[PDB]
Amino acid sequence: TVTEPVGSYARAERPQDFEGFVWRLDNDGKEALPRNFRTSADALRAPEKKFHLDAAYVPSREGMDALHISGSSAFTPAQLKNVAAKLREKTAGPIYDVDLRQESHGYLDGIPVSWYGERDWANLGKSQHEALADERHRLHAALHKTVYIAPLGKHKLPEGGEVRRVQKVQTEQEVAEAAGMRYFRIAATDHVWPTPENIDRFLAFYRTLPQDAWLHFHSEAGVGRTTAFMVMTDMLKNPSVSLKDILYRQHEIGGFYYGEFPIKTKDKDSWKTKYYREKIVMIEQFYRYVQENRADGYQTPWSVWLKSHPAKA
Amino acid sequence: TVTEPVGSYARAERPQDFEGFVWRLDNDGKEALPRNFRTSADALRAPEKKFHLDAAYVPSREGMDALHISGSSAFTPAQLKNVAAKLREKTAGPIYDVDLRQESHGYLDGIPVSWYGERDWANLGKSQHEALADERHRLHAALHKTVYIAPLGKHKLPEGGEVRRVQKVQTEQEVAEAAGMRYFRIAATDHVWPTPENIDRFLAFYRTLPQDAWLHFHSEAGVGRTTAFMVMTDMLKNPSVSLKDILYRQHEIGGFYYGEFPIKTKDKDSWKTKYYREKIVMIEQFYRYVQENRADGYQTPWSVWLKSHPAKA
Ligand SMILES: O=P(O)(O)O[C@@H]1[C@H](O)[C@H](O)[C@@H](OP(=O)(O)O)[C@H](OP(=O)(O)O)[C@H]1O
Ligand SMILES: O=P(O)(O)O[C@@H]1[C@H](O)[C@H](O)[C@@H](OP(=O)(O)O)[C@H](OP(=O)(O)O)[C@H]1O
Ligand SMILES: [Cl-]
Repeated sequence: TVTEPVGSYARAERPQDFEGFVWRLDNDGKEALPRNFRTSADALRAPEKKFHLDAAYVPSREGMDALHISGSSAFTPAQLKNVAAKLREKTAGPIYDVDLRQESHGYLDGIPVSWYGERDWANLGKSQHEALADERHRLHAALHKTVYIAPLGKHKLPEGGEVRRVQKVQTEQEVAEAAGMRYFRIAATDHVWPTPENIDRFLAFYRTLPQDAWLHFHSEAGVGRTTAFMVMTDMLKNPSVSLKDILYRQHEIGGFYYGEFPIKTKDKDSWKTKYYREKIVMIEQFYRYVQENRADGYQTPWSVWLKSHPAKA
Repeated sequence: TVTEPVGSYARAERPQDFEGFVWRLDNDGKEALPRNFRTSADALRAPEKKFHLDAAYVPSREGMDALHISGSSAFTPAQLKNVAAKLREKTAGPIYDVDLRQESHGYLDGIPVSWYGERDWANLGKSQHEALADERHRLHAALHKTVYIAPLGKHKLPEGGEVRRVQKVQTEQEVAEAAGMRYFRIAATDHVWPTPENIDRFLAFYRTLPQDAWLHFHSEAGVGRTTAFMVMTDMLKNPSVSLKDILYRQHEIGGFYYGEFPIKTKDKDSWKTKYYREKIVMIEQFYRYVQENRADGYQTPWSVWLKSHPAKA
């Protein structure tokens, strides 16, 4: 009777309506660091107004000093070494660049770009294998070819930018390993809740980690996907902390807020409304997964548990 | 000794530096007519101040009534039908759409676009054969594909525009024949003086026209290349008219002035300067070709004559 369960709404959208049409500039490389850079060691600041939170609530910091995670937006290669260098002061563990982007991206002549389709959905519906093969094929195709690279402006369309003939092409994995970071890819679709596949892959990965591993999450802006995986990591590693505290603290170090709040979008942005609501419900559902399955050591994965414990809108 | 004779400066430029990167919007289709629409039967207007001409000068109209030519910018299909209907009111002869554009262009869902490279030079150096081959391959490749079409804005780079999955592809040949016009293509490079190859093709074409043929020339903006062939036609068919009159009258009906004038360029447009100067010289040289070959019936092709009678800087 149910075509798309809650948590899988994006499956109803049609990928053929969002195919990539331009190399989008992911970071202009002007600053020393990527945007929205934050670490779990950072001091808590006031909530953003739009979330209508209790400014005076002080969330527990239980486990934060030990969390060892960070988040950021996309970066140039120089910016990533600066990140790696900053993080290397805080740990002697391996540092992972955890790349949460389903969209095909890489570096053309050291410039960080992505193949941008409407809503950033150019790889919508593809398996991780298919997404990455596309990415590799496209990047290789750009070498010694003329390309147009532009930032998005008015109404999410190209505005200015530049044209060049590319002399070097790199994957983010190459750039990460050049900055001394290990690399882990989770192909998560922009704007929406990560898929069961996304999270099963993340959970098995998390399970292989040495104790002193530091996880640096990033996506395009370092907001939606980055925060979702920061929050999930926090819940997994610190299961005795309350839902509310996890969400308050991940927001107040510079993340998105993943609890209820009054959503009011502009008209041309109202397609986002139900995707926000979906993420809120799924955040609660993941919390529940952790509480019920951590005891036995996660004998049953998220994808399976969720099919027998469907979320409700 | 001499690497590139006058008339062939553009041959020294390197094609690989101007390769196409975007589907440019050739006309937004808001007006009923293309821009710079004019006919050889129009009233003369005041010259443009930037050319510092004698506004009191009354050029001879000898032969203009019989000249039967027109010019305009690029157009949508509906705009072309409007052009064809207006011209049909002036003549009962065959009406020609003379397409002077070297750049690859056509129509996607009826939208006039072109494959734009910097300086509009994406087909620089190609034979007319190779250029049309590029055009056919690109137009066809766009069918059922997602494309980005954009007007150029600041600094000749894409600004805004639209994204669509293309359901229909046509050549300008198709669009012209659909509007009741005969089609003739001369692949002339934007900004520069037409090659001897271009001019030879046009002269052989001119020599096969019925007496009542009406030539509608057009290029991207209907200024540079369009005026050059309107002027050439005026000289071939009205050989007894003075260089000065021709140039004055072709400007005063709405064309470019192809005589000497104080060139005032911007900085980012100083690359233009020598190409303007080249054209003024080659215009005079063509006139000389007309005068010296009007008598033996144009036995001698422009390209061979020009090689023995090279023009000087
Ligand atoms: O790429 P990430 O790190 O997942 O972050 C998202 C990304 O920057 C999107 O482009 C953005 O959409 P908009 O440009 O439409 O804001 C979205 O904001 P929103 O969904 O909160 O608007 C972010 O959450
Ligand atoms: O396509 P056509 O009819 O040959 O007309 C030319 C075309 O519009 C060029 O883009 C334009 O250069 P700009 O974009 O630099 O103006 C040039 O003007 P200019 O060479 O007089 O500047 C025109 O002559
Ligand atoms: Cl199971």
